[PDB]
Amino acid sequence: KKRKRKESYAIYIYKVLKQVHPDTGISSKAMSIMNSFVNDIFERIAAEASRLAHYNKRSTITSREIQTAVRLLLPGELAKHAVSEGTKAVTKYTSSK
Amino acid sequence: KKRKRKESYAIYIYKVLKQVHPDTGISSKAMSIMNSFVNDIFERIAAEASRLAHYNKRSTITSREIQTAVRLLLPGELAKHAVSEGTKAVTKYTSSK
Amino acid sequence: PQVQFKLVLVGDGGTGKTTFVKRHLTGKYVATLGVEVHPLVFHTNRGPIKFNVWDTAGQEKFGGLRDGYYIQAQCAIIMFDVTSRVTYKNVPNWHRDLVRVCENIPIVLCGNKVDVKAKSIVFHRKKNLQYYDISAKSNYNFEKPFLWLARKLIGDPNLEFV
Amino acid sequence: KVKVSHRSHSTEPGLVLTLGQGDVGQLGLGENVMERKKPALVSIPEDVVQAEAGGMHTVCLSKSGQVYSFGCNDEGALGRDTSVEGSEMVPGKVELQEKVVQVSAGDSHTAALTDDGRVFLWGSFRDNNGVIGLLEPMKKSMVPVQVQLDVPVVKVASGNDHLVMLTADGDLYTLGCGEQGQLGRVPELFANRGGRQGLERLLVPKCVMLKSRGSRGHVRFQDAFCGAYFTFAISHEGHVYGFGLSNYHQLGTPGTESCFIPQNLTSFKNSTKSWVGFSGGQHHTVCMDSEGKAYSLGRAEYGRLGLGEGAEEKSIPTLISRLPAVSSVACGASVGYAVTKDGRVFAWGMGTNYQLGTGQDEDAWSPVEMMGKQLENRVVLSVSSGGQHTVLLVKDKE
Amino acid sequence: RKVLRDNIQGITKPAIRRLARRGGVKRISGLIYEETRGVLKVFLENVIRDAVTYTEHAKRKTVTAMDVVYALKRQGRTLYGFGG
Amino acid sequence: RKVLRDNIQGITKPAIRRLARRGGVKRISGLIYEETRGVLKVFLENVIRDAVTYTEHAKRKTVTAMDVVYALKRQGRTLYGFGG
Amino acid sequence: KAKSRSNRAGLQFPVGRIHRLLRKGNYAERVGAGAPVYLAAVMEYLAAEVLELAGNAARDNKKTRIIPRHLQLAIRNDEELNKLLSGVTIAQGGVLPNIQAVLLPKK
Amino acid sequence: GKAKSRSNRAGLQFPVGRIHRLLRKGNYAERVGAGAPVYLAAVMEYLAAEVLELAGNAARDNKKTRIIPRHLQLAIRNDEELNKLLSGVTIAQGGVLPNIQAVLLPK
Amino acid sequence: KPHRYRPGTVALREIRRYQKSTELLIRKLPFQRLVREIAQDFKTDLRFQSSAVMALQEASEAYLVGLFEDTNLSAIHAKRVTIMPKDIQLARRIRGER
Amino acid sequence: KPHRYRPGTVALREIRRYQKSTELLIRKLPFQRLVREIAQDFKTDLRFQSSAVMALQEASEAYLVGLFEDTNLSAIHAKRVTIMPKDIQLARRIRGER
DNA sequence: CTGGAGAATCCCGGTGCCGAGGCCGCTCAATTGGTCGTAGACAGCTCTAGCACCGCTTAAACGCACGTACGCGCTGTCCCCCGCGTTTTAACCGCCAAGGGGATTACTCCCTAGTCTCCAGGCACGTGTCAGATATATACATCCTG
DNA sequence: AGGATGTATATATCTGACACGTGCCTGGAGACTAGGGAGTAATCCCCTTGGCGGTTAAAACGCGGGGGACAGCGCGTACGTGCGTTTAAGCGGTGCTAGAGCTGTCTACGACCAATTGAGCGGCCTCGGCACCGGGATTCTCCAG
Repeated sequence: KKRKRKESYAIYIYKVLKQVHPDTGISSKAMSIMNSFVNDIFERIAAEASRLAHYNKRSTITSREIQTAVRLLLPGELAKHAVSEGTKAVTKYTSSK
Repeated sequence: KKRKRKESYAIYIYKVLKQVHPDTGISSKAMSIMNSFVNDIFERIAAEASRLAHYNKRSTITSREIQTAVRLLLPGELAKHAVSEGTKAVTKYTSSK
Repeated sequence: PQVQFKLVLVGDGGTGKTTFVKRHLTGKYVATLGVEVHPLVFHTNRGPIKFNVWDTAGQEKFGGLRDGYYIQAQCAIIMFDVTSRVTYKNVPNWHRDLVRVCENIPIVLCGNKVDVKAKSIVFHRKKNLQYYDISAKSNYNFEKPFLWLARKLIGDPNLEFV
Repeated sequence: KVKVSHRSHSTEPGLVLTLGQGDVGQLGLGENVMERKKPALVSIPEDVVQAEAGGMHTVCLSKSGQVYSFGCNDEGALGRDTSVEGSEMVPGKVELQEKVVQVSAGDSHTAALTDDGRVFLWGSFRDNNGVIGLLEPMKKSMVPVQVQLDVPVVKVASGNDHLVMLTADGDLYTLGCGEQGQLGRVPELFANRGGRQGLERLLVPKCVMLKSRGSRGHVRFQDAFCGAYFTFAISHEGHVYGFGLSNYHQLGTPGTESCFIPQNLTSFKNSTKSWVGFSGGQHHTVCMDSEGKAYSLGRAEYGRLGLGEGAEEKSIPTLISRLPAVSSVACGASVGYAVTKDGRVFAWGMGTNYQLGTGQDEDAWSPVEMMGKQLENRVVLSVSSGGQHTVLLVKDKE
Repeated sequence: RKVLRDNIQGITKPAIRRLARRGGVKRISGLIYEETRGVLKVFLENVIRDAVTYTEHAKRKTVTAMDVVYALKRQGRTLYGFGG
Repeated sequence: RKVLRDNIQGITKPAIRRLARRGGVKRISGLIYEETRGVLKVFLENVIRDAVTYTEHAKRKTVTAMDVVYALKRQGRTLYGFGG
Repeated sequence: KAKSRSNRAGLQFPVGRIHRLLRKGNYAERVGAGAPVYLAAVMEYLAAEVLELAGNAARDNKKTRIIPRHLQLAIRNDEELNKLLSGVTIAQGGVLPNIQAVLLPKK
Repeated sequence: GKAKSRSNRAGLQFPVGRIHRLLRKGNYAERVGAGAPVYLAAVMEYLAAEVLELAGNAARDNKKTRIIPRHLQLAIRNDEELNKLLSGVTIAQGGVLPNIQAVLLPK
Repeated sequence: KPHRYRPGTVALREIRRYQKSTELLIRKLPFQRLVREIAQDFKTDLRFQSSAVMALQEASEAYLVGLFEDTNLSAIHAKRVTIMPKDIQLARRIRGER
Repeated sequence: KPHRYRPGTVALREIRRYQKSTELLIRKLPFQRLVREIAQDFKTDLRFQSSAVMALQEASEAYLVGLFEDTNLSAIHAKRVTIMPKDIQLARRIRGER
């Protein structure tokens, strides 16, 4: 009997790493730190989006809420680049839809 | 026509005040501060109980969750006395039905 | 077929009730009342008996359930502090309330915190309620109270507490 | 300095008689007398002008001002050196060099009031969890101690575990247990030993701030009484305020909730008569009016109310029709008394304490007169009762 | 409408002193006034940016007291007394 | 299980120095060690109280790494590399 | 007739309103029956705890009415409430009087 | 026709479907928009790419082919914006930036 | 001959005066102008509620008073009764600001 | 004569050493004993995952190192190179822990 | 200011083993497709409140002069902390063993979500009557010379 | 000690902000049904605790000394105090209209459900990174000169 499946962002972090640094690896502890970092960013952005929806009496978390949460949480140029990447991704997703 | 109703803890705060200080009153700014304080306490305890339910993979916010949140949030004697008051309230509520 | 009983423990506060149930609580809830059934256990040669004990916590005086506190009871213990004799004030009231609500149920008057001892002589002579010195913090006669109640409830004049 | 005077300051010398249970020395006849079914003479070296019964002790106040006491001295209720065995069961002089004019016995404490207006308070207070002290949290005064007050006291009335001090100006000072609202100034959130502030809240005297019921000014009381766990404060205007336990409607309230702040009881609200006396046990109240009629309310079990057999719980003052005109009414734990204006005393209620002066343990649902060799040719001046005994103050008839 | 300029000088030397006295300060250096203005400018830039972001998300053109309260709360500076 | 006692002295003097060295401290007074032990004890009490609260809520007898991580997170001391 | 849940719980705070707020605040998929009662009890207890000290401060200042200054004094002079509200600013509250001993005159 | 992953449609590596399910089941809002998971995945991927690129540069500086927590710490603390973002975060086995105050250096 | 208070006396008097009051210590109109100037860099033609500027002023005054408390503690730590910019920088650096 | 380094040379060498390493600086077993001792005050017969104690130690050492960094700034702000208990007290008071 | 002596660190070139990276099978979580209801978009209107402007009053700010008390540099003293050798201690490692308890699965039932009614609790208006803000005279505390 | 100044204390005296009462309406209580969340019980195994012996690195102790903390003193100027002058805030008032707030209608977008399959997880295996020993080459510190 195999152990219960436990989900992580490991494979996706690895794919991103191979994109940025094709010849670089990552240790298990560094991978755990990166997984925690991704989960923390998810939680922060989702919580801010939830607060934005509640403040405006909106029942939905749209990409507008996510964009505003990104602008509130990430600092400086990080926010600008995150918003640019998100807009690019949503445009591409809607194009293929 | 009358404006849309806006709820507040003003009347309940006033009743509590009359209970603790029958002769003293309270101003409007103090009432606003007390309303904000009550809302902050509610939000803190509710959010901590939500985290406690999510961590333990539960779909319900019960009195156990609220009690654990109270113990996690309030310092020392406040936590003890608030736990006592909450348990007393729940026991009184259950016995009447 | 376990024998089980419902014992109501009535007395003034600070008389050792909390430290008196716990010293037999090896290690539930009265939803009607709002007090925790404490399952004491005493094996006895006749077979196990489990005194489900709920402390009224003085609510028989300050409470509103009226007969609800005693009505489920099948036996009672009246406890008071023989080092603070003021806690004998309410014993006749409790006795009358018990005999009224529950009719003929056995009751025991236990003198706690006993450790000059000339104080305890008076109650030993009163013929209304059985009087036992239970001491506590000395484990001197902490099964004597319940032994009498079990003897009366089960009806066997020779029950022991193996 | 001024000399305090109140309508409750008894000043008629008389003899002390006791009946009931004397297990812990509350009768005053020594070790050889544990139970007295009829009243029996109690020997006090000087004539007594007030005899108050506490929960388990008795305090007799002399004509010259010396407070005598006898009964259970476990928590220092007697306020005197009771080291010698047996001195608890015979009245001994309380060593208070001030001249006392009024006493009041609670359950484990006693208050003596001085001519000047200073309260001497000894013993301890008990809550539903043990002892909480007398003036310092968790410490009990085995000798008289002066309650620090900025105002003189004209009357002291003691329930079981609280002390209501009525000042010359009319205020009301309370201290002791406040779990059931008896203090009238500690909310329910804080009644459990003052909560975080501690027992300093329950044991340092403070006024019962009864809102602005007098408009700009607070209500000023002219008399204050105490049942076991509740307080009645009659205002200057005649209104009766009751704070305390009302689970059996013994405060006259329409519900069973404990009144933790003083409540103007609509049950007593009237203008054709006035309320001039109160007394309660745990669960019943007996009160008299200026006309001399005695009423009862509250729990109806064992004839506490005096209303004829078969009476049910009363949430309003009900007339005790069987009585003649009454000058004073007193309540024990489960009994009630009425002293007729011509000196006779009637009793009703639970009789298993032999408190009724009838000679039988049966419960008297209707008031009956007390008799005995120690009441013939005598006039009863006052009657007080505790949990298990009754203390009578009598006078020889001309 | 017109554009504002050089308003940090409206936080005058006496005003900064009063804030200092309320903070328990007895002697104030002459260079504190220009250092305090920079700190205040940074704090208000951080707070107002978030308030303006909340207003923009609401699709409003008026910054409200609740926008400011949320911006302050988002920085661990909860503010009671304005409808929080 | 025996009752543990006097373990704060197990944070030896050289151990505190090494923490000071990683902190960039060149010279340490002799009274620093007791103060550091008190500070560490306060910090650990605060964290372990919340960890044990979480554990007791989960009805566990074992304090897991996630309990410690949550306890740290709710004190504004988020810790990466142990889960969550 | 209809009976208030607050009255049954012996509370002044609204159990039904708090139940609705819990159910609508995206705090959890379901909300138990005793959760609003416990939370209302705790909120009422904390409000009363702050108000008792605020009224005491008002009385010390000889004021019949509680103002934000009294709330600030009550919160900051109480260690536990101060720790509970460490990162809170009370509008028009002010600060506690405090002058470092070194700054006072030598005397 | 073979099913197309929403990640491929968005041109991302991170899981759009998983993030959508976490948003739906995380008690954040009653409803979750179609584009919300895509935006959130893109932002998470961008931040991870930034941190990983800086960590890989740090690893190359230390002559290591593999990223370890030390390199993550160096990358995060040597970048002003990431350091601001993760200011309240402790990275296990990360160490500290080499930093000696100038007053402590000799001479 | 004219009466003068020795240095540090009126300062302590003021410390007492401003630790008893709750009034805002910055003037309202200059602060409103400062708020509007800062905001115009984030969005153009913004409108502000009266209570929005008041909330900002309350928060700013509280922040600066707390920062000055910390600065005063730092200055005394250096055996000084005068606060200097290096004292504010220490307070902010330790707080985690900047 | 035996070779000796001047006071402070070895201190700087150690600072450089421990700011380049990532090893835990408190001995493992004593810290585990301390954690178990503190825990039993809150619940008897507690068990700890091996990683539960490691997380506690990482957090504790990070907190102490960050505190010593602020303590060092406090000492330097007073023109000292030696850290003293008052430096820790100032750093904690400004941080909001006291 | 220089040129050795040491001591420490930084580069090696050599081994080994263990964690990282890849592969394979499986299963359950995501993708399709369709249906339905309502949440959010958009339009239109109301009228609140924010912006703007001017005039008058005056408390607050700015600018200055004089003097001092605090900041800060230099000198001494001594004692306390750093560096180094020696000894003691116990941490760390490896290994073994025994249970407590965490993690999971099945079943049951009871608690909560969702609806429909009904009505009363709480809100918005509107009003009155004090608590607090105000102005003034006064007593008292404090500070500064002396 | 006495003079000068600031602050606290005792009347006044209005002002409008509490505190209350009324009417209304919408949201909370009550009754009812349906289903699935979780409470209990039972099982498995893993991983936590306890013990035990050996090595040796680290901790503890004592020494000698130098350099850093702290005290004291001097002095220079920067800050406080206080005055006279200038200016901008604040108040009161008015007016315009921009936009917040609300309502009504519509549709398209997300929730939900059922079927299908491949993406990602668990487990296994392999070998290339990196850690670890010896062995020199610089770097740096210290001091006799």
